[PDB]
Amino acid sequence: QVQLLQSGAAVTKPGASVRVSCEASGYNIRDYFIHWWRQAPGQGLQWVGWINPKTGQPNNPRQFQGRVSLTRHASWDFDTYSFYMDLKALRSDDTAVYFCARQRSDYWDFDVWGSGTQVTV
Amino acid sequence: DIQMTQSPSSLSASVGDTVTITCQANGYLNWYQQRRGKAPKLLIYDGSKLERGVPSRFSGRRWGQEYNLTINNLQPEDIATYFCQVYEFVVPGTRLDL
Amino acid sequence: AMIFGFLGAAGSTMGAASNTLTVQARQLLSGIVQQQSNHLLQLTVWGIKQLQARVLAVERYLEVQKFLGLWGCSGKIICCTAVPWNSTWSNKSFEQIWNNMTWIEWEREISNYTSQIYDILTESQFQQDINEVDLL
Amino acid sequence: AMIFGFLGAAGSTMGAASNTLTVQARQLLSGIVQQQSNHLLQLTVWGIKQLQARVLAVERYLEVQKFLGLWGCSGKIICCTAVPWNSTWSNKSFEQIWNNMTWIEWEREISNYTSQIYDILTESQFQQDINEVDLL
Amino acid sequence: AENLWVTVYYGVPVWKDADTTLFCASDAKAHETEAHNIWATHACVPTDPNPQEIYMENVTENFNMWKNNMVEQMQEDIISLWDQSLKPCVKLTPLCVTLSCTNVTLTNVNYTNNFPNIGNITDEVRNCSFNVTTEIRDKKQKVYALFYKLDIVQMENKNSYRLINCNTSVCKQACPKISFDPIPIHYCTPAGYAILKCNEKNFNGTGPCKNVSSVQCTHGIKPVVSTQLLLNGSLAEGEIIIRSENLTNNAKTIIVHLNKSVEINCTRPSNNTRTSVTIGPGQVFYRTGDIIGDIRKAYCEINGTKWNETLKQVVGKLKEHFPNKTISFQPPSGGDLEITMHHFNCRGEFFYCNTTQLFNSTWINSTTIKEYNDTIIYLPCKIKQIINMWQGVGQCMYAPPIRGKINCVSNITGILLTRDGGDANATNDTETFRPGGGNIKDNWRSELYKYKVVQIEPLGIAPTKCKRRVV
Amino acid sequence: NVNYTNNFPNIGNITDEVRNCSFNVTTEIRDKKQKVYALFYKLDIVQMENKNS
Amino acid sequence: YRLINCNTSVCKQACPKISFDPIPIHYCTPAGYAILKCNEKNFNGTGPCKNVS
Ligand SMILES: *[C@@H]1O[C@H](CO)[C@@H](O[C@@H]2O[C@H](CO)[C@@H](O[C@@H]3O[C@H](CO[C@H]4O[C@H](CO[C@H]5O[C@H](CO)[C@@H](O)[C@H](O)[C@@H]5O)[C@@H](O)[C@H](O[C@H]5O[C@H](CO)[C@@H](O)[C@H](O)[C@@H]5O)[C@@H]4O)[C@@H](O)[C@H](O[C@H]4O[C@H](CO)[C@@H](O)[C@H](O)[C@@H]4O[C@H]4O[C@H](CO)[C@@H](O)[C@H](O)[C@@H]4O[C@H]4O[C@H](CO)[C@@H](O)[C@H](O)[C@@H]4O)[C@@H]3O)[C@H](O)[C@H]2NC(C)=O)[C@H](O)[C@H]1NC(C)=O
Ligand SMILES: *[C@@H]1O[C@H](CO)[C@@H](O[C@@H]2O[C@H](CO)[C@@H](O[C@@H]3O[C@H](CO[C@H]4O[C@H](CO[C@H]5O[C@H](CO)[C@@H](O)[C@H](O)[C@@H]5O)[C@@H](O)[C@H](O[C@H]5O[C@H](CO)[C@@H](O)[C@H](O)[C@@H]5O)[C@@H]4O)[C@@H](O)[C@H](O[C@H]4O[C@H](CO)[C@@H](O)[C@H](O)[C@@H]4O)[C@@H]3O)[C@H](O)[C@H]2NC(C)=O)[C@H](O)[C@H]1NC(C)=O
Ligand SMILES: *[C@@H]1O[C@H](CO)[C@@H](O[C@@H]2O[C@H](CO)[C@@H](O[C@@H]3O[C@H](CO[C@H]4O[C@H](CO[C@H]5O[C@H](CO)[C@@H](O)[C@H](O)[C@@H]5O)[C@@H](O)[C@H](O[C@H]5O[C@H](CO)[C@@H](O)[C@H](O)[C@@H]5O)[C@@H]4O)[C@@H](O)[C@H](O[C@H]4O[C@H](CO)[C@@H](O)[C@H](O)[C@@H]4O)[C@@H]3O)[C@H](O)[C@H]2NC(C)=O)[C@H](O)[C@H]1NC(C)=O
Ligand SMILES: *[C@@H]1O[C@H](CO)[C@@H](O[C@@H]2O[C@H](CO)[C@@H](O[C@@H]3O[C@H](CO[C@H]4O[C@H](CO[C@H]5O[C@H](CO)[C@@H](O)[C@H](O)[C@@H]5O)[C@@H](O)[C@H](O[C@H]5O[C@H](CO)[C@@H](O)[C@H](O)[C@@H]5O)[C@@H]4O)[C@@H](O)[C@H](O[C@H]4O[C@H](CO)[C@@H](O)[C@H](O)[C@@H]4O)[C@@H]3O)[C@H](O)[C@H]2NC(C)=O)[C@H](O)[C@H]1NC(C)=O
Ligand SMILES: *[C@@H]1O[C@H](CO)[C@@H](O[C@@H]2O[C@H](CO)[C@@H](O[C@@H]3O[C@H](CO[C@H]4O[C@H](CO)[C@@H](O)[C@H](O)[C@@H]4O)[C@@H](O)[C@H](O[C@H]4O[C@H](CO)[C@@H](O)[C@H](O)[C@@H]4O)[C@@H]3O)[C@H](O)[C@H]2NC(C)=O)[C@H](O)[C@H]1NC(C)=O
Ligand SMILES: *[C@@H]1O[C@H](CO)[C@@H](O[C@@H]2O[C@H](CO)[C@@H](O)[C@H](O)[C@H]2NC(C)=O)[C@H](O)[C@H]1NC(C)=O
Ligand SMILES: *[C@@H]1O[C@H](CO)[C@@H](O[C@@H]2O[C@H](CO)[C@@H](O)[C@H](O)[C@H]2NC(C)=O)[C@H](O)[C@H]1NC(C)=O
Ligand SMILES: *[C@@H]1O[C@H](CO)[C@@H](O[C@@H]2O[C@H](CO)[C@@H](O)[C@H](O)[C@H]2NC(C)=O)[C@H](O)[C@H]1NC(C)=O
Ligand SMILES: *[C@@H]1O[C@H](CO)[C@@H](O)[C@H](O)[C@H]1NC(C)=O
Ligand SMILES: *[C@@H]1O[C@H](CO)[C@@H](O)[C@H](O)[C@H]1NC(C)=O
Ligand SMILES: *[C@@H]1O[C@H](CO)[C@@H](O)[C@H](O)[C@H]1NC(C)=O
Ligand SMILES: *[C@@H]1O[C@H](CO)[C@@H](O)[C@H](O)[C@H]1NC(C)=O
Ligand SMILES: *[C@@H]1O[C@H](CO)[C@@H](O)[C@H](O)[C@H]1NC(C)=O
Ligand SMILES: *[C@@H]1O[C@H](CO)[C@@H](O)[C@H](O)[C@H]1NC(C)=O
Ligand SMILES: *[C@@H]1O[C@H](CO)[C@@H](O)[C@H](O)[C@H]1NC(C)=O
Ligand SMILES: *[C@@H]1O[C@H](CO)[C@@H](O)[C@H](O)[C@H]1NC(C)=O
Ligand SMILES: *[C@@H]1O[C@H](CO)[C@@H](O)[C@H](O)[C@H]1NC(C)=O
Ligand SMILES: *[C@@H]1O[C@H](CO)[C@@H](O)[C@H](O)[C@H]1NC(C)=O
Repeated sequence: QVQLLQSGAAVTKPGASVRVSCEASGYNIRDYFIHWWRQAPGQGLQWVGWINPKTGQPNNPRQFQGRVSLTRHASWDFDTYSFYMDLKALRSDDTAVYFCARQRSDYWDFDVWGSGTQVTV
Repeated sequence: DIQMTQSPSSLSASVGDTVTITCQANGYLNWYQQRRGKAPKLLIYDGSKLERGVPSRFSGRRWGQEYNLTINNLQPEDIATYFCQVYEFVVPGTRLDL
Repeated sequence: AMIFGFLGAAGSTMGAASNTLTVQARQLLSGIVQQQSNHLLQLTVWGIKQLQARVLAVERYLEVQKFLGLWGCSGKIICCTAVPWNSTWSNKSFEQIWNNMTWIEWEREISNYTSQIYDILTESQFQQDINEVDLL
Repeated sequence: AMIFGFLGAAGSTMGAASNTLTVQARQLLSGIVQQQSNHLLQLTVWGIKQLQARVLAVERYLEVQKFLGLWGCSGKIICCTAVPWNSTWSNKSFEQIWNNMTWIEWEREISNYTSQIYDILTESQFQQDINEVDLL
Repeated sequence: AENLWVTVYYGVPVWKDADTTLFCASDAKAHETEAHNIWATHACVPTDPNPQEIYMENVTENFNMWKNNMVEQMQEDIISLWDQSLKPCVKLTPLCVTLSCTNVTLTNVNYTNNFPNIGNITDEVRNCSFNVTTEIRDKKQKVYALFYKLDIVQMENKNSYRLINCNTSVCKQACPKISFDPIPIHYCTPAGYAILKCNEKNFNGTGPCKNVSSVQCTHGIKPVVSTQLLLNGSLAEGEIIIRSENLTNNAKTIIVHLNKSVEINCTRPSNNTRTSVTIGPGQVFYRTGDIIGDIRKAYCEINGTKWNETLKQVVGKLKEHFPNKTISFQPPSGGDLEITMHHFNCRGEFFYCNTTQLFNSTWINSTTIKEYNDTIIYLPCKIKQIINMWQGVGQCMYAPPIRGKINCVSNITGILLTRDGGDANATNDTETFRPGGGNIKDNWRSELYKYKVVQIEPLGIAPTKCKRRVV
Repeated sequence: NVNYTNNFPNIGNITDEVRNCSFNVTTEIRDKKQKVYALFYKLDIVQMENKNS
Repeated sequence: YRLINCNTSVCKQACPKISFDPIPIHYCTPAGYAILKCNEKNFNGTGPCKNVS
């Protein structure tokens, strides 16, 4: 099977930092991009960025420049990966649920999604 | 440069009916349904292809700058919010109720 | 009129391309792959890619030669047969083929009936040998 | 009369088996061994076996084609020769061969003289070419 | 008519798309040097002295890179050659021991020896001492070596370090006689196959090519490896070409191909000494014993004016695909050291150059022409010895130090960029491109974008009026 | 655990079929030793001498 | 003391079943090639051999 295990919810203070973790175990992680989505309460999804698991190269919009830092940690044999997301400066606007998604093909098909992590300030 | 818009904001289709939701998109389009505070799941990708696992009830089709998501034989468990998704642009979606 | 190179007449019609058949036929088995190749030297990364290139170049030659033998056309550039043309494979006239079509365009038009034609050609040559044994 | 598969007429007499020669001849070089084969992938346990299978198929095909060239029978299914039959290899009449024997039984009967007959066929073809050079 | 019969033509000019095994061919002049080059080894057959390139006139062929199997094949060969050349070399298992490192101390004056004042290698290397095994197993010796800070990671008990690779994989030491010089490789086809070549000057990756020609071997392709800028390549014929699988999809890398070469001049001013110890029976380890004489950080020189122009024409082509938006270049946002820094090779020394001055600018409207005088851009570079270039796929390698000073002059032929997405802010008339991206395959799509392997079908069936004469 | 046989069969339990063994191995650094433990089936381990070794 | 090879290379112990007895070898060519033999009794290394077989 394929699963993207998330971490538990987090409560922080304005100006602090958060560390959301997503874990992929049941496939070839290196061959598929991992995107991060932000869903504020009562609103639609937002795109945070993708990280190339092979090289760790991230890509974020202008909105999340200098704040979001996407990093990944790989097991010794690449069986399992850990994907991290860090927010440097937090405001009230950053309260949302953060998903890690697995793009499947050039259509940007997100067949697998994480459970969700509630980040509140 | 992706232009997309979902005209129907909300609708009140009854039970057992067939309802269509239209989304315009200048590119690849995928269809997701999301329950209240849950992870969206992929129903239709590319606008016409069925995902492995979703029942044959769901289906969509394309003509020009317009896509349709059709749910025939509506069920009480098919109530959720539906997304039309392009690469990194997503619209709020539409919500179902009886 | 000038001589062409390998596949230089791919874009010309059949009537003019058929005058350069020996150019393509002359390059089907001979190449630089059969050279001396300047840690077993024939187990290296390119010691194997050359060996499988030599076997590949031979099967490609024998694949065409197998059919020439069955149809009785061995040793001929252009070989005539005793199989009438069936106006279901293509009903174009002389001017619509040899003055208006290229060999690539045509072979795609009759691509659905090549296998049927190949079997007919083989069977026809068989009847000639059968009719000759019980005639002399 | 019905078409047969590969070796479907192995148990029938010669008179009926010789009407299915193209069935066996059409499968001598072409097979699924020449596919794309779906840690050097060409050096694996079953990458080597496929390779030598490809070379085995070619040699078996060329082993027969070598004789057809020598005897002057290139491009023929049934080829008539100018070598008189010798009533020491076998003295069976027409009905005792073509209506009473299978190709397996016969080739076993004359198995002692196949090598001798092969040499004669080559020598006969050589004489025809000698007699043609100094005749034209 | 009734007079038509089936006629068999041999030698017909027809082909189909196919995939086959391409073998190598290299020039003999570069051969017979006994340098044992990694890439184009002795196994390559000599190239044809008189290559034939036949122009096929009335021919339109559909070309498609991003789906070319010549690229995937070249990837397998490049990695396979790398692994086998390192197989006979010496494993460095004994060097996974505890290192006790301290600041380096050197004796010289060498007042910078030149204009650049980037800095000195002190604070970039450490003097580490450790215990290894003599040729006799039950005897241990204490030795020392100078290691770059990038090659050692502290574990605990400050002043106690270890090599980075010791928890991922074992690393072999590149054999001294092995040469890393990339010499051209010609990819050839067996008989019965052919290579089609697109001769259009301004031709993007995909679509019909109206000027196809037939060849038997590709031109000499260098296996040069680089991350952010393509080097020592072949220039474009017509003009700058922006090639991308889908310019709308920001997950796809953009390959910029220059028509005017830009010189990059990289040197390692230091003066390292190669010393060898014995770590086991028949095993010898080459280390940097000392660095005496000149001590300065490695750097690369770029003519400032040339880069401005080469960066100015490119934004001209970008503005065509992004009409009403302003184009700006920014340094990479993160990733491994191979992604965020220009990685390349020079005489066996592996460099990692910053390249932030090259990719920090904004082109709002080009309202007025701005003029500045000539300047030289100096890019600080770092040297690494533990090398993992295949994204943890191939064999790790340790590069012994090269004696003396190092200098390399190479052309810049292209750039690999990565556009970044967005919804609202990114649509405010702005587009940021960052260097690097993709993989090492894109380093060879830029060379094999014009080729296509086909199989010949020399058998043709046609109707004619000729009937076989029955006896 | 408790797990009162979780099923009809009463063949037995793995206790008396496995052993808890401890030993010294090397960490990623060759000159550092760590003590670890593992559970081994009695079929995979043969006693040599000095009982409990 | 020490073994001589310990500072040059590692040495493998010949497997006990391996036999060192030299038995004759015939070097034969593929079809389409041939080997010429010089049958001269008093023939030095080079020069024309008039008794080829
Ligand atoms: C993009 O393309 C450009 C252009 O193609 C690339 O730039 C070019 O890159 C090549 C290769 O990287 C360079 O060639 C090398 O040049 C150096 C320097 O040459 C100078 O010095 C020579 C003497 O060397 C001695 O002094 C130097 C200090 O100056 C010292 O560092 C060195 O160790 C040695 O002690 C001079 O002879 C030479 O003058 C003339 O020499 C030739 C006549 O003899 C003449 O033909 C030349 O044209 C030149 O005019 C010059 O002043 C060379 O040292 C180096 O030589 C190595 O490689 C060649 C084959 O290319 C080989 O024949 C040599 O024997 C030598 O090979 C040694 O090193 C190999 C590893 O690199 C190893 O595999 C060999 O086995 C051998 O090592 C063995 O012997 C040594 C002792 O010799 C021993 O210590 C070892 O342990 C081992 O036993 C190359 O020729 C070009 O100069 C350069 N061009 C420019 C314009 O920059 C660029 O890199 C490309 N970029 C990318 C990203 O791809
Ligand atoms: C990067 O990725 C993106 C995303 O995938 C990709 O975008 C594609 O771009 C290409 C080319 O720009 C698009 O192909 C074109 O599609 C046009 C629209 O096709 C739809 O509409 C057709 C009918 O439209 C007519 O009627 C409407 C009103 O109803 C009118 O407004 C129109 O102007 C037009 O008159 C319809 O027939 C068509 O259905 C076909 O295609 C689907 C899917 O492929 C297939 O399932 C169907 O069975 C049927 O075959 C579709 O619904 C179309 O008009 C246009 O046609 C031109 O070319 C054809 C020859 O191919 C000519 O005959 C014709 O006269 C036109 O000149 C062309 O086909 C494609 O749709 C985009 N894909 C998506 C998902 O948006 C980029 O190309 C990628 N970039 C790179 C560099 O790769
Ligand atoms: C790429 O594609 C292009 C286009 O598809 C293709 O171009 C064709 O090339 C073929 C070559 O094989 C051309 O066919 C030849 O045409 C020759 C010229 O024909 C014209 O001129 C004739 C009179 O010219 C004489 O007098 C003038 C001075 O007035 C002098 O300069 C000349 O040298 C010559 O001495 C004229 O009679 C002829 O009329 C023919 O065509 C018309 C229309 O097609 C038709 O209606 C007539 O009934 C008559 O058939 C025409 O006006 C011609 O000389 C030449 O003839 C020789 O070859 C034929 C082959 O059978 C012999 O039968 C004949 O006896 C001669 O030996 C031949 O016919 C063809 O015209 C080109 N098409 C076009 C549109 O230009 C390229 O070849 C392709 N290239 C590749 C690499 O694929
Ligand atoms: C496995 O082994 C078995 C046994 O070894 C083998 O069986 C033999 O198969 C062959 C097929 O090749 C048989 O030979 C054929 O026999 C046909 C039937 O012949 C009999 O009937 C004839 C009259 O039948 C006509 O009328 C009836 C109605 O009355 C009607 O239903 C029929 O359809 C048909 O129209 C009769 O004339 C014939 O007499 C012949 O044989 C006797 C004895 O052998 C002989 O004395 C006669 O002088 C005469 O020759 C017989 O009684 C027959 O139709 C058929 O003929 C066609 O082919 C020949 C080929 O030369 C042509 O010349 C001819 O014009 C026809 O086109 C052919 O002769 C043979 O009889 C079988 N043997 C036995 C014992 O049954 C299997 O084939 C083997 N299988 C495999 C896979 O190996
Ligand atoms: C083989 O060995 C290498 C090197 O030891 C391992 O790579 C390191 O792995 C460790 C353990 O995961 C990583 O430690 C992490 O450090 C973070 C802070 O460092 C960041 O900033 C420095 C600044 O110089 C960067 O160099 C560095 O790369 C990091 O970006 C911590 O934040 C990490 O989490 C810890 O802290 C946070 C709070 O900050 C806590 O919430 C966490 O719970 C946790 O305590 C973490 O500690 C280290 O960064 C890695 N380095 C590199 C270069 O990758 C390999 O993983 C190892 N491989 C195997 C298979 O064992
Ligand atoms: C690196 O450290 C080593 C010590 O492990 C230095 O080697 C000694 O340096 C002292 C100081 O000059 C000498 O007296 C000794 O003879 C050296 N050898 C030994 C075995 O102690 C070495 O000089 C240092 N190198 C640098 C560049 O700082
Ligand atoms: C390289 O390509 C560029 C285009 O990308 C060429 O620049 C053009 O030059 C012509 C002729 O002077 C001008 O009319 C265009 O306006 C230029 N284009 C741009 C975008 O500035 C350049 O000339 C080419 N150089 C070479 C040597 O071929
Ligand atoms: C690359 O840069 C180096 C130094 O930056 C250049 O070396 C100089 O060459 C000139 C000769 O023209 C000497 O007078 C200088 O003394 C050299 N500098 C040093 C520091 O040694 C080298 O010429 C440059 N390469 C090219 C091709 O221009
Ligand atoms: C798609 O939806 C539109 C909504 O207006 C409708 O007009 C059209 O008929 C639908 N397509 C079908 C039913 O094929
Ligand atoms: C021509 O071929 C078709 C099948 O493609 C076949 O049905 C037809 O009988 C053939 N014509 C003749 C005259 O045999
Ligand atoms: C027939 O063959 C035998 C040997 O098999 C030979 O001795 C005899 O001469 C041959 N017959 C004739 C007429 O040559
Ligand atoms: C290549 O350029 C042509 C000409 O503008 C265009 O039609 C085609 O879509 C381009 N292909 C790609 C992949 O950009
Ligand atoms: C550089 O190092 C070498 C080797 O130790 C030494 O001989 C030389 O004097 C040093 N300085 C220069 C300028 O080469
Ligand atoms: C042109 O080059 C100079 C340095 O030579 C640099 O300061 C300037 O920024 C460049 N032009 C632009 C538009 O950046
Ligand atoms: C840019 O936008 C203006 C309107 O603001 C429009 O007139 C112009 O055509 C646009 N540019 C292009 C290339 O379409
Ligand atoms: C250089 O890059 C920084 C961010 O890395 C940016 O703020 C600045 O505008 C750029 N230009 C200059 C001249 O610093
Ligand atoms: C450029 O010219 C100005 C004169 O306005 C001068 O002050 C400056 O030093 C010059 N810089 C260079 C690099 O030539
Ligand atoms: C071999 O002997 C002949 C006869 O004396 C002589 O001419 C020739 O030079 C000799 N060759 C060599 C290599 O000694």
